[PDB]
Amino acid sequence: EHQAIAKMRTMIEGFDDISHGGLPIGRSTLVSGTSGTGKTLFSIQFLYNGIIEFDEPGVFVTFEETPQDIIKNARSFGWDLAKLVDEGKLFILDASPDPEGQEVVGGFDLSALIERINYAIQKYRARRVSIDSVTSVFQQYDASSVVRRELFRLVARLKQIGATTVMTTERIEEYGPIARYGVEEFVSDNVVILRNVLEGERRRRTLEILKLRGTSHMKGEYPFTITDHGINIFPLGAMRLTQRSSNVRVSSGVVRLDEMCGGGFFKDSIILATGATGTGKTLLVSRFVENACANKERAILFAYEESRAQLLRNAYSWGMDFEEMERQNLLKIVCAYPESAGLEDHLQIIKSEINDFKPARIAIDSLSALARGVSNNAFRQFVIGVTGYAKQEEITGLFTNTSDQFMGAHSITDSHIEAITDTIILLQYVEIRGEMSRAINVFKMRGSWHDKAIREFMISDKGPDIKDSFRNFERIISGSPTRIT
Amino acid sequence: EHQAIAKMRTMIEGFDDISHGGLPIGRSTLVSGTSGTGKTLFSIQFLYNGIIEFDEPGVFVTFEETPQDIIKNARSFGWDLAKLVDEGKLFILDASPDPEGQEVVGGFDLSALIERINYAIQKYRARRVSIDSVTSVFQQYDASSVVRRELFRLVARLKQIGATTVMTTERIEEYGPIARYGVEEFVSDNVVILRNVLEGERRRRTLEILKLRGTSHMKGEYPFTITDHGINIFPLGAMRLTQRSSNVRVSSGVVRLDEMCGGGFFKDSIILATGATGTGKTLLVSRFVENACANKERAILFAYEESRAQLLRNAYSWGMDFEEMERQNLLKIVCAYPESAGLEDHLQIIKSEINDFKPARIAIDSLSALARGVSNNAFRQFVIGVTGYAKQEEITGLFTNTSDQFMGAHSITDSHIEAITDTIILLQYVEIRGEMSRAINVFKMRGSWHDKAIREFMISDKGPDIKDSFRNFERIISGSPTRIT
Amino acid sequence: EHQAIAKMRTMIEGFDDISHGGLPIGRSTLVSGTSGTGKTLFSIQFLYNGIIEFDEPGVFVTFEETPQDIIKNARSFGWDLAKLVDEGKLFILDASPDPEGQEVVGGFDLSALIERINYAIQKYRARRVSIDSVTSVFQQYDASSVVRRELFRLVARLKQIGATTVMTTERIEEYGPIARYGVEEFVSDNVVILRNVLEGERRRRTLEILKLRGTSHMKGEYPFTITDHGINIFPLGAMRLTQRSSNVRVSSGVVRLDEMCGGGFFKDSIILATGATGTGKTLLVSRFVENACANKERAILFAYEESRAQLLRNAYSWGMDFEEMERQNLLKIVCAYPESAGLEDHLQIIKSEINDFKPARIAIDSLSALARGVSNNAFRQFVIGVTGYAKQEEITGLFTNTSDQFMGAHSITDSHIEAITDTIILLQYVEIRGEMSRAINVFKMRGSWHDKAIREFMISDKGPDIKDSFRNFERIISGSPTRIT
Ligand SMILES: Nc1ncnc2c1ncn2[C@@H]1O[C@H](COP(=O)(O)OP(=O)(O)OP(=O)(O)O)[C@@H](O)[C@H]1O
Ligand SMILES: Nc1ncnc2c1ncn2[C@@H]1O[C@H](COP(=O)(O)OP(=O)(O)OP(=O)(O)O)[C@@H](O)[C@H]1O
Ligand SMILES: Nc1ncnc2c1ncn2[C@@H]1O[C@H](COP(=O)(O)OP(=O)(O)OP(=O)(O)O)[C@@H](O)[C@H]1O
Ligand SMILES: Nc1ncnc2c1ncn2[C@@H]1O[C@H](COP(=O)(O)OP(=O)(O)OP(=O)(O)O)[C@@H](O)[C@H]1O
Ligand SMILES: Nc1ncnc2c1ncn2[C@@H]1O[C@H](COP(=O)(O)OP(=O)(O)OP(=O)(O)O)[C@@H](O)[C@H]1O
Ligand SMILES: Nc1ncnc2c1ncn2[C@@H]1O[C@H](COP(=O)(O)OP(=O)(O)OP(=O)(O)O)[C@@H](O)[C@H]1O
Ligand SMILES: [Mg+2]
Ligand SMILES: [Mg+2]
Ligand SMILES: [Mg+2]
Ligand SMILES: [Mg+2]
Ligand SMILES: [Mg+2]
Ligand SMILES: [Mg+2]
Repeated sequence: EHQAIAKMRTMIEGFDDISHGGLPIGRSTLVSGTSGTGKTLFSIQFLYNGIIEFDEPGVFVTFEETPQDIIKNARSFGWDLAKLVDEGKLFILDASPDPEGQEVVGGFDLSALIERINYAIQKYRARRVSIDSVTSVFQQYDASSVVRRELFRLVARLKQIGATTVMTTERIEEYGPIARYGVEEFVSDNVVILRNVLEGERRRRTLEILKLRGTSHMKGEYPFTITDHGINIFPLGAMRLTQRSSNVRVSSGVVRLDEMCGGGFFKDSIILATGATGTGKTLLVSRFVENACANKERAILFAYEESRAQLLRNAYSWGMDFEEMERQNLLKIVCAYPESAGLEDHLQIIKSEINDFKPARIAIDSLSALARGVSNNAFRQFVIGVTGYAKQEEITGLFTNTSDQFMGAHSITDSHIEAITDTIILLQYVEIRGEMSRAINVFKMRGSWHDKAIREFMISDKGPDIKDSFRNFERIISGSPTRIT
Repeated sequence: EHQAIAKMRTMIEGFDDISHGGLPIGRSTLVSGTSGTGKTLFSIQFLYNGIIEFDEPGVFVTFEETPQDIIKNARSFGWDLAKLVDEGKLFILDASPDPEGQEVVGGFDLSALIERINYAIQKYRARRVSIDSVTSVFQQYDASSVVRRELFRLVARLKQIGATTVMTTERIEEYGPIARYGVEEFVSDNVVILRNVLEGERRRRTLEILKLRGTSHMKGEYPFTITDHGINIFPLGAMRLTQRSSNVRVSSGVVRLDEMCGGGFFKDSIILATGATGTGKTLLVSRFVENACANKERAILFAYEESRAQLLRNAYSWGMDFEEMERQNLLKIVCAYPESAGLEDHLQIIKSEINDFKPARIAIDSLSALARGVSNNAFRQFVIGVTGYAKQEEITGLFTNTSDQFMGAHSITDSHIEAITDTIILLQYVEIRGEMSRAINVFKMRGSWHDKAIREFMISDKGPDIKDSFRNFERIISGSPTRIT
Repeated sequence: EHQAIAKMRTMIEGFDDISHGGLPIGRSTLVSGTSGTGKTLFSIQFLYNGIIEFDEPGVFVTFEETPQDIIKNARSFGWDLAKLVDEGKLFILDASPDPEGQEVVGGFDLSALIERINYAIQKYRARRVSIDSVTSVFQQYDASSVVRRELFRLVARLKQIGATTVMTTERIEEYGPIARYGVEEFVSDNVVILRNVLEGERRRRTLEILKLRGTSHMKGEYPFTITDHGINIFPLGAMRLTQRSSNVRVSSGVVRLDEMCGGGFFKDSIILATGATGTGKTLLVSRFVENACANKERAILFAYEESRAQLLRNAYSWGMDFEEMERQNLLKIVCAYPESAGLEDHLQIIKSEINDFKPARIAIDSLSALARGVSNNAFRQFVIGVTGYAKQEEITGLFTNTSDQFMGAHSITDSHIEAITDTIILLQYVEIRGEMSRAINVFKMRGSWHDKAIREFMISDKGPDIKDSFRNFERIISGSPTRIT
């Protein structure tokens, strides 16, 4: 009846979603990767979480490191492994080579290693075991035939013991063999690969589960970051299209625009404002976050094109006061360049700021800034992540997207994200009698009636002023209309 | 007279179509692939199906696994191999190395292995044999010259016995050599390759038959998935252009549109609705599935851009009630992100939901959502698969495709799938006197008369309201017409 | 005086054209390729044809196969090698290793092999010899220096005997070395390579002659297929631009169109009908094949976009009766998806159906369907092949090509095949007073006067109805004209 294999949760954020419940119990898992991919962190975090979350003792077998550096490095992540050792929950088995040039055999006594591991497991009643570097042994006997045999023996004995084991191995190439010998991936039952791929001049960390014998999992690579709390994976494919909806309305900060939108924006919606540079997109954003503050709601403004000081100045020139909204702890401004962090990191930053500040609304100053140097697929996934999260958390979201052209536009955005957006506002230039006028239109609104008029508007020190449609002109959308009466 | 070689059906969905009847009888088949490609599953599923479908006993020769893990892993697929062993239909021959560092010869007694296999075959009257890993032997003698000889001996003896054998081997590279030594593909009579190709950040499983001596087969790769029921292959090239047709009509849910279509849509047809975001494509979809329910017919709505909760809200705003249609078990809504599954998996999901719910109609909320991150060829094949299936099963199908531009469109779709579609509905924006109006046109309808008018329409809380053509304007299709009277 | 070297015809369709008369007499030919490329079939088909066509006895030297499997596999192609052995015309020399682990020398007695071959040649008065796998010997002594020497000895002795020999060798990579050792291509006088290249997810079989010492040949790769009758090569470059012409006219099935074409279409011509989907291209095709049947001529309709059942329905809606035309054995309908076969196979299928049915006319339902997933060069070659063949066989050919856009077209086709077509018919949409009207124009006709008018036409249940030109409008070709009076 499709009986599942029982699994042990790793509690590594996002991992248990990818693996569909964690790692199979009583089996080994092989974690491979190039230097700097976070293999050691994965195997430490595995034992650490087991001990504190489930009260499951464990053993860390060390070959390259020493117990002192394992503990010292761990401290950077907020956890204390020395404490767990003193309490008899964590045990580190030191199998290092020692800083000596002496040798006796030239090989390695695998049998002795296994018996020492078995002893440690029984003594501490370990449920979880990690091995620092299996291949640190095989270097003394590097034929693929002997590697297969010796690895088989280690894996088989661990199964007999019953402890769940995470073995660490190593690779040279990001897209080369799973492990050095082309053997380990055929012997082990469960294979996980950590990568740190260099593309252009940036690095992207990704995790993949190649296989889990006897059980299902998500396939392909999923991005992750290493932060102060350890490994945090972001399996976008695990996000479901099950977000809630409502008929609750919120003001845009602009009264006439609220009328055009049929009584304000929906609270539970994504709003995209597009247009050429200088059309006033950031004016609507500033008024949006102000309205939240006016009603004593928290809001976060994520700035990418302008510094905080410049935002304050421009806001004052429009009759707004950002410093006052900050003093009341209603408005928070987060300024960074798109280039200061990876796209994966920007997503994490947005989520972290939301979790700490608990906003009713957020705004993204420029999606086109975030798209710089980003492929269409990578960018789109970011947008889906941010908008999906905002919907999930019931946060009203206003997003800005700059057009690459100011006349003759055939489209509203070139990012192809208008299928994600619920409400679209267009700001465009219109050339009337030798002058560069502006116009505003509500292009669509999924849950409501909206105005159809393309209305002229002006920007003053009181903010936007929306007037009448261009009734006596043709070809307004093109930006270069002709007068007919 | 072109005498065919008799074949043994594998009963692996789609495999017997690719192989033109299964595997040649009394011959070996070599199945190669990288770790995690499902080689073991293929060879187990082969023996399993033979035993339950044709009552043909078989032998599984094990080198890396143990009988206990073979059985335990198998259980995840719903079948019980332990039961078949107890009944004397399935036999597992344990040729594992044992978890010991001891050795006697350093090579392998192939003669002893063959005699043990022969014994098992005669004892259980086996017709089918599988070998877990032939190359687990060759590792002890890795010269290409000895591998060729020893493999030849194994294959030749199996032919003399008469049992049909599926041998498993291994590869390192997806597009490299068929097998490790560059030998096995020249010795074996029948060669099958399983791949798990990483492209971008996604994996695609494919199956290929490289050759079958003395018999024809389909060529190239064919996609497959591994599901709860084992391997399921989707050989699109095996689908025939032989679908039925009729003059039966069904209502669109919109009375005026039914008139434009000459008396409703054809039941046995594919309908494509295209247009820019905000033109009301999802309004027609909602009314389409409602009409089915109104007549007490089942329908499935496959949602990609909107969650269930949002669909319910938007439907209520248009005077519809989706929850009631669900309570009557007439309407089913399936919501998922395009990124949550592979394109191959989306096709399988659609087919599975149809098989379980038995709909009269289906609708695809957004083909352009499914096309995200998908090459033109991969996408087109998906569309052919879904539409071909819907025609085959006599299911009325409504598909939505968003335009990337809202003005100056030269085409109806950029996916080049309009040659598949039988009926095409276009929704466009028309700029009239400074406002963004909408228009609807039936572009084509293969089996019927249709209206030619491009008609203005409005969307209210009663749904679409289709009016008159723009008789006094020119250049309506461009979206920015000029008035002439 | 440019004395040629006498050649021996292989009678392998297309091969003797590429080789300019077959293989040089009294010399060896090396056939290399990867597993599954049809090397064995080539060498068997060579001996087989020699025996039945020229009554030339031959010897097949076997290393990997056994006589029983050679015969059994051969039967699938309709020929019986056992019969030829019994009659003393075909001899199979068994040089297999036997299914034994025993060895005496560890090398190979080449001298003994040669003497056995010589004996067989004299005994059966062989003129043709094939060798199953030369490299099955060299595996026991794999240095490039010994391979060169031993191969030289074999080739030199065969020349002294005088028999023409086709040797088989093997490769790992499709575009790598000609043979495993980088030797055989320098020793042998005549080198032929068989490939099975994987591009995207499809395989293409091609044949190339790398060199023939002392004689000319066609260069580069030429596509081939393996069918029930063995290897069939399609050397498009061997086709000559020497097709016949005449002033014979045939009706289009539409009376008014016949007038526009100056008295009907030329019998010996290629007619291309282009336009956007829904312009009635398939209406003209249906009437075209009907006219043939009306005059009691056979015609084949090759369908790619529509099933037979749908074609019948749509034809009935236009006042036609396809089933009746089938009963009289005048109309034949061949339905398949473009994806069901390779482009090379589609060409072969068209030729085979023509040879069996002996049509006066053929029609291709959609060239744009066949172009799916096909590069511009591969597609164009297909079109040249089909149209060249149709002209050669004096078959009137009507081809359909769908436009990717319906407004603002600058061109008639994007396939760049209008230079092949003799007569071009354009169907376009014209937007008149808010409606989507249609228009028909004869764009060109190489051998005749044709009308210049762009005429409005309607489609009813009586088929097309062609009226008057748009005399009072400008910019008709653009599809969005303006009225001037
Ligand atoms: N507190 C922290 N905050 C952010 N990043 C950190 C922190 N601590 C460590 N890192 C990063 O995480 C990475 C973890 O490296 P790790 O030791 O897991 O690599 P490894 O694969 O074990 O190395 P090797 O392959 O040489 O054994 C480090 O390269 C470091 O840059
Ligand atoms: N005090 C003011 N009075 C009148 N007009 C102003 C004032 N402040 C700004 N503007 C106008 O607003 C425009 C800038 O708009 P805003 O900064 O809101 O968005 P944007 O800069 O167009 O967006 P992007 O950052 O993509 O360019 C300027 O071109 C300027 O003419
Ligand atoms: N119940 C299930 N549902 C979905 N997927 C499954 C299920 N059970 C197994 N799988 C997947 O199918 C794959 C089958 O792997 P399999 O053991 O066939 O690989 P293999 O080629 O035999 O491995 P190796 O090359 O190491 O011998 C697994 O990697 C697993 O992810
Ligand atoms: N209750 C309503 N009254 C008036 N107009 C409405 C109402 N509900 C929705 N609309 C209009 O319908 C439009 C959305 O149409 P719909 O959601 O059916 O397809 P779509 O969203 O254009 O397709 P896509 O998802 O590709 O954008 C909105 O722009 C809005 O103006
Ligand atoms: N009756 C048939 N109809 C269609 N195709 C066939 C038929 N018989 C054989 N074939 C195909 O033709 C191919 C001929 O393979 P062939 O034995 O020539 O390969 P090979 O190069 O000799 O193999 P190897 O390199 O392993 O010696 C087969 O792979 C098979 O798929
Ligand atoms: N009985 C009929 N009465 C009136 N018009 C019809 C009838 N049958 C079909 N039509 C019209 O013919 C059009 C389809 O034309 P046809 O199928 O001949 O070529 P096509 O479908 O445009 O070519 P493609 O397959 O490339 O789209 C439809 O759009 C429809 O309006
Ligand atoms: Mg480490
Ligand atoms: Mg700005
Ligand atoms: Mg396996
Ligand atoms: Mg929609
Ligand atoms: Mg062969
Ligand atoms: Mg057609």
